[PDB]
Amino acid sequence: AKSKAIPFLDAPPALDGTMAGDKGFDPLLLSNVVPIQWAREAELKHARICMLAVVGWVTVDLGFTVPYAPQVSSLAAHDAAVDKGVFLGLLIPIALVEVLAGIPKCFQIMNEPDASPGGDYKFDPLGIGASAEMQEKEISNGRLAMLAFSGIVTQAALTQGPFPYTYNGVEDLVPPMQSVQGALSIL
Amino acid sequence: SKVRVIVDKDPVATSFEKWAQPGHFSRTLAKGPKTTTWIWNLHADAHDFDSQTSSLEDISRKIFSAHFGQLAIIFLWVSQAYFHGARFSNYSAWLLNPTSIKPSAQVVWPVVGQEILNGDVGGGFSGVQITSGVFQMWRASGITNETELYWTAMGGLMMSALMVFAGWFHYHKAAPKLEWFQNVESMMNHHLAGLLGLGCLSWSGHQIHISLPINKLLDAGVAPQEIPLPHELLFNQDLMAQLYPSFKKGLLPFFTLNWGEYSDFLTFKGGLNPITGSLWLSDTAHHHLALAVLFIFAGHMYRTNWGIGHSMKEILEAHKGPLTGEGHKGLYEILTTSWHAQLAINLAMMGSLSIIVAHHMYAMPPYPYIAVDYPTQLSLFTHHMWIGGFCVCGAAAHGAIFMVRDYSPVQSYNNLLDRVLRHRDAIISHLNWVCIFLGTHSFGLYIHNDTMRALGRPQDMFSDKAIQLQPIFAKWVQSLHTLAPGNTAPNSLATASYAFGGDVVAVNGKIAMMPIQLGTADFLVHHIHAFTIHVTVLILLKGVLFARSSRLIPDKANLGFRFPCDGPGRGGTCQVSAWDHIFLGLFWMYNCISVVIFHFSWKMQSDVWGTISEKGKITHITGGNFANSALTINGWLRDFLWSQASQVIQSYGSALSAYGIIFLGAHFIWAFSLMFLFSGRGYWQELIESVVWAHNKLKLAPAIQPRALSITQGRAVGLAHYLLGGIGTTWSFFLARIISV
Amino acid sequence: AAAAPATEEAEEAEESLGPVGALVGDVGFDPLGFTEILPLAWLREAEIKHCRTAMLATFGFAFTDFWHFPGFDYTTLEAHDAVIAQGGMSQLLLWIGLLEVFSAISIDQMLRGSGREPGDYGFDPLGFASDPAKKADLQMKELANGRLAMFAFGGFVTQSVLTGNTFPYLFDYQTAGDIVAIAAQGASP
Amino acid sequence: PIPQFNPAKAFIMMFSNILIICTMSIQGKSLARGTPHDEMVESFGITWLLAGTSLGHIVGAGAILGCTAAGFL
Amino acid sequence: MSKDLLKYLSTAPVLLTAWMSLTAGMIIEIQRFFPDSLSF
Ligand code: CLA
Ligand code: CLA
Ligand code: CLA
Ligand code: CLA
Ligand code: CLA
Ligand SMILES: CC(=O)O[C@H]1CC(C)(C)C(=C=C/C(C)=C/C=C/C(C)=C/C=C/C=C(C)/C=C/C=C(\C)C(=O)C[C@@]23O[C@]2(C)C[C@@H](O)CC3(C)C)[C@](C)(O)C1
Ligand SMILES: CC1=C(C/C=C(\C)CCC[C@H](C)CCC[C@H](C)CCCC(C)C)C(=O)c2ccccc2C1=O
Repeated sequence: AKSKAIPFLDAPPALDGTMAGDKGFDPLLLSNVVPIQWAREAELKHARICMLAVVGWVTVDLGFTVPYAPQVSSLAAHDAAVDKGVFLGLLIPIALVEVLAGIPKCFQIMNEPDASPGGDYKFDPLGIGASAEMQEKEISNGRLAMLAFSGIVTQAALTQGPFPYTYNGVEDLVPPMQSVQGALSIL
Repeated sequence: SKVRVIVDKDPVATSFEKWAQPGHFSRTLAKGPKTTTWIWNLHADAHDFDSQTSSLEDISRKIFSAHFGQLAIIFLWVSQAYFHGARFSNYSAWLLNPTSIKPSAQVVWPVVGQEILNGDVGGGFSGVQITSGVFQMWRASGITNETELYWTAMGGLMMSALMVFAGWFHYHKAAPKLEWFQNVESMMNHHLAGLLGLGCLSWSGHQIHISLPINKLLDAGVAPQEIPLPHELLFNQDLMAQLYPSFKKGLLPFFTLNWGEYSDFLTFKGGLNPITGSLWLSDTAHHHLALAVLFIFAGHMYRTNWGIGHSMKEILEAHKGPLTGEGHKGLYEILTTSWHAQLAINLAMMGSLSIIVAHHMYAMPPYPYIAVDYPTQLSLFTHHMWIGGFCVCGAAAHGAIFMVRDYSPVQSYNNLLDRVLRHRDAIISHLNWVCIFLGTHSFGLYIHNDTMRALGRPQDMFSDKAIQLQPIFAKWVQSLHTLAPGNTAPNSLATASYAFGGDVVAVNGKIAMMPIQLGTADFLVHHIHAFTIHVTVLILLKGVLFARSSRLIPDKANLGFRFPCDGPGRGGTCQVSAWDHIFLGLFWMYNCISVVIFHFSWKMQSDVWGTISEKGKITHITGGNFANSALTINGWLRDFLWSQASQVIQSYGSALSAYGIIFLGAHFIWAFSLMFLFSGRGYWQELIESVVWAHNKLKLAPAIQPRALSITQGRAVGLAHYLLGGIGTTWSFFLARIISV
Repeated sequence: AAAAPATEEAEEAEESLGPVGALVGDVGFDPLGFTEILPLAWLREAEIKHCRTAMLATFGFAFTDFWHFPGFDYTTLEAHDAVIAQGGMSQLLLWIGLLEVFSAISIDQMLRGSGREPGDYGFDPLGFASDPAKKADLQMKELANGRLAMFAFGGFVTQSVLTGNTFPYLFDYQTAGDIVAIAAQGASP
Repeated sequence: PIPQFNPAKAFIMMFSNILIICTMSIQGKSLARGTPHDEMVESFGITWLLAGTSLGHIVGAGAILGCTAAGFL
Repeated sequence: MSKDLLKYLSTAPVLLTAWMSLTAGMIIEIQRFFPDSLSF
């Protein structure tokens, strides 16, 4: 039984077919050591934080800014908000949600036999529905947003520049934008 | 997962029912008192959990909950010092001038004329002078404000309440099973990493971010009320970079292994800070970092749930040789099934550690302006000496208790314990010969010096102007330490301590630390120390080894750990128990520690402490008389005791009069001890009978019949009174002497 | 499984909360699990005492911001120290301490299990809840008012010190400006 | 964590990690002792890599700091 | 209080400590109000 992702490594025995997002990708066999619901808790918390972080970073960089906030880029927004003295106030909703939800949920994941799964906070106010197709969409967007925020921060620190976070803008993304004469000179 | 948490739920109901039934823990005392011996037996057997229950699990649970209660008491004791510094002290006025203001954090109530004890400690304050050194300890942490002391006291009260709750919780709600306590590898890993290494790491972090900038600004001359608050220094790379120009690079050189960029605040310069006469705090933070890394590294050694790690059973059983038979086999079961063995090891380690602390904190003053505070240095040295001596006696006591109770011959056949027990006469004989040789030599040189000086023959003495006894090995070691920076400590600026030779360190006239010269008197008193330590070892080791049996009494283990005798038979079997050996060895511990602290006090007052004037003129407290007067017993009697008791006997009518009162009272208690120590039970029982006749005549006979104290209790009372009187007399004498000069 | 109907990613596996509906307003809100280590009756008594104290405190804070007795010419934030120096707070402490010593004896008898429900002293002279059908409803109203008054008093003292104004406890730009402005805002108010 | 543009610093730490991992020993089992890779994956799992990289990082830190004090990096 | 906590408070050491504290307090307050009395 080989894994679906790695065709030459054996399949991890803790990932059968359930738990949406299962591509059979687990080298290091971390599912054997870390409990699987705890790992889903951590993955989905990271996913949601990274989604909100990507959208906030891009939104502040594009120019959207609420009144009385410092009109700076998202790279310097952290230091500007700390210097203004209001960025500590964001901790109180974070402290409320994280303590009073995550701490009992983490303890019940580790201790209680029957408990809700990792991302299952049962939030759902509108009632869209937690279908198996929607969970796959959530976790795919979350993994994409994690890699995206990593890349966005690492490139924005290197360039200190505008939204594309490359050294020459979107022209680095599209090589036909940049001097196709040299390409034509060899045809 | 072998290492797991297994816990019983609600084992013991919380009720005020056995509170009203004293003596409930034991079978004999629970039936009610008939004589006035049940009271003393109730007090003696309160903490002897091994005689109350035969289950090791319940004993371990009681031990754990009692540890929590003890930690609560210690947290309250930390909170008292912080609160008295916050509200009842002159700590701010001491911060503004820590060389002329005497620390004081204890004020008395005027009711009976005792308001004379509120002496003029300086700074517009009246109170009792403090020799604890808490002021310098707070200054080393950057606690320049009096609000932080108050909040530290409040946090200490909160932590004490937490420990009280935890102690109730782990005995009445969630008491761990026996398999939880026996995870000694897990306990060892968790202590070595999480307690020691993480405490060192967190304290180094606090030092680097708070105490280094605040103490640097304080030594720069900035007044404490214009110094940035520690929370303003914690998150300000600009201000720290102004102070230490390495925070500009941030945490990047730490992760790139370019640790040489952090040499601004992590140094190995050594020596003493000239401004404060103490160790450099950068050296202290670097020291704590090295310790944190070492301890966290050491905490990864023993096997837990995962396959890596060591088993301590396999390490011990592999260490065996030809001359020792089976080696360390069976010691793992001994130390995982008995608490008394763990006490016997841990008390010895803690006493030796306290003695090491005493020897290290005087030659290496670690707190600012603590070296020029002579009462603090003397009090800390003598304190840690007495604590170490008491703990090292208790180690032998619990080794004897283990040997009487928890020893098993089937478990410990032919291992190290068995081989030690099979030749104990050779050990005790050779240690006896060493004690006699050391005593005859070390004391007879003093007596010979007394005789030569009394006969008018100073040229025949054992002195530096006569037949010399130079400690050549100690001088060679001192010369090796003085030449260490550059040669064997190449990245070092100064020596480890100036006691090994070097330069005199002075802070505002007073001497912080200067080289200590060793002569023939130092040789003589070091041999006295070795002899006293050897005799204490002889008594305690003879008590431990002969705890089970001897040639005199073959069945001593069947009589118990403590028992008065085995009758007047065999010529007399008085004080044969191992308890009586601990009782006899406590006196010799007292003698040894008294001689050690007398040596320290006289040598430091004579050759180190003093003043410096223009052109480096050194004037010590006593005048350098230790070299020629510490060679005779008359010299000790006349020049130390008689000459330095003048401060304690003339303290009446001044702020030090409580020291004279305690001097007289401790003499009274010490003499009161000999009443119990010399007399015997039967005389007191007959006198009690004569008193009971008068009581019976006046219809006043108590139903709880009055009895004399038991023989073991009489010895214990006499020993406790002797120790209290001696330690009180020395305490009052030292404090009244060193405060007033 | 019986999930808590106030968190519901967590169960009522905090079974120290007891049966559902044993107390009024029981929505199973115990995330940190204080009921595991403490009795429920003592926590309920503390809660109801806090509710009533905070209700009286909120009303007194606002009233002292509006009116005061003659001779008590002190503001609300300085009434504490001024009346301590005057001596009235000693009288308050003495009489409240007498009533609270009686309450201490009451809690001691209740925890040993005499008859008492927590927070019930029988003090209903006007007979509002002498009908047993209206007892269970007025308890919830008392609770909700007490919780809201706890939060209200905390906000009252913190905004009164933070800004330095009377009963609105608002900044100058929130009363002497425009909060429902839709124009392009500046960079300060 | 990575060095500031130093390729020599990277080689010391990676070589130390590889050398430690190949020269480990748990319960008498070791790649150098002639004991196969697949069952050491089976018997230990990620504990093998974690312990090997921890000891390799300690050894590499010591070697890097020593060669920096002498002169190289 | 309780029927068995009061019995614990009725023990000899607790009662001795409480009564000695009361006596010491009474004598100390007498010395505070009527100090330095040699004669009657
Ligand atoms: C990972 C998530 C994340 C993080 C860490 C940040 C971080 C940041 N964002 Mg941001 N953002 C995000 C997601 C995120 N964003 C998303 C998803 C969006 C798009 C919707 C935005 C849109 C956005 C804008 C438009 C702006 C920021 C800004 C900022 C900066 C300052 C924020 C601040 O001071 O908060 C302060 C927090 C508060 C004022 C609210 C605290 C709540 C108070 C204390 C009350 C607490 C509740 C109380 C207990 C109950 C109610 C009480 C009352 C009603 C009675 C900071 C760097 C600002 C900035 O400076 O950029 C330059 C800015 O203008 N962000
Ligand atoms: C890293 C984990 C850790 C830590 C820190 C400790 C710490 C301690 N254990 Mg312990 N223990 C552990 C794991 C740990 N243990 C494990 C895994 C086992 C089972 C094998 C045991 C079994 C055990 C027994 C059987 C006993 C102890 C005892 C003790 C205390 C020794 C007394 C002392 O040095 O006072 C130092 C005092 C302090 C450091 C004060 C702080 C006290 C708190 C509780 C320490 C932890 C605080 C917290 C985790 C840190 C928060 C950081 C935050 C501020 C950011 C000490 C508090 C003994 C004791 O005293 O019992 C009460 C005792 O009898 N332990
Ligand atoms: C880690 C410290 C530690 C611990 C946990 C123990 C624990 C124990 N010891 Mg032990 N011991 C210790 C240190 C320790 N000891 C030291 C340091 C010594 C050397 C002095 C001894 C010497 C010793 C002997 C000789 C004996 C024990 C015994 C015992 C056991 C019962 C104790 C009991 O019920 O006493 C109950 C507690 C008391 C009666 C209180 C004693 C109060 C003292 C004597 C007075 C203190 C005066 C105070 C400091 C100043 C007063 C000032 C004045 C003005 C009022 C128990 C297992 C006995 C036993 O049978 O073991 C199985 C026993 O015979 N121990
Ligand atoms: C000042 C009082 C004093 C003196 C001199 C001694 C002397 C001694 N005690 Mg000791 N002891 C004392 C008080 C004293 N004790 C008290 C108060 C207690 C009660 C707690 C004890 C409890 C006690 C115990 C429990 C033990 C001792 C032991 C010893 C001996 C140690 C071996 C040694 O070096 O002997 C050498 C002699 C001396 C140190 C004293 C004389 C030195 C002279 C000046 C030099 C040599 C003189 C020479 C022999 C004779 C020449 C003159 C002659 C021809 C006229 C030694 C005989 C231990 C022992 O005997 O084991 C070996 C032992 O186990 N004692
Ligand atoms: C049981 C009755 C009683 C009595 C005799 C007192 C006595 C006193 N209170 Mg008082 N107090 C009480 C109950 C009582 N308190 C209760 C239950 C509370 C609420 C918990 C308070 C709250 C309180 C505060 C907040 C203050 C006092 C103050 C005072 C002092 C006023 C000094 C002065 O100049 O008088 C002023 C005299 C008058 C204004 C004249 C009119 C007063 C009339 C004659 C009182 C009526 C009789 C009275 C109710 C006695 C009971 C009779 C009985 C039949 C019920 C005085 C020591 C004040 C203080 O300490 O200042 C020094 C202060 O500020 N009290
Ligand atoms: C159900 C119900 O009842 O109520 C609902 C109501 C409500 C509020 C709707 C709910 C919700 C859901 C919410 C709030 C969902 C928000 C989800 C969010 C915010 C999802 C962002 C993803 C961002 C991504 C994928 C970024 C990719 C970025 C990628 C892939 C890049 O490559 C970027 C790139 O930069 C790199 C990395 C390098 C650059 O050189 C080049 C570019 C620029 C191309 C709740 C909580 O469910 C409750
Ligand atoms: C005096 C004495 C007694 C008699 C001692 C007894 C009966 C102790 C009495 C204890 C009392 C009752 C405790 C309280 C003491 C006083 C009532 C309070 C004094 C308080 C002062 C601080 C003022 C012995 O039983 C004994 C036994 C073995 C060796 C030596 C001796 C010994 O020397």
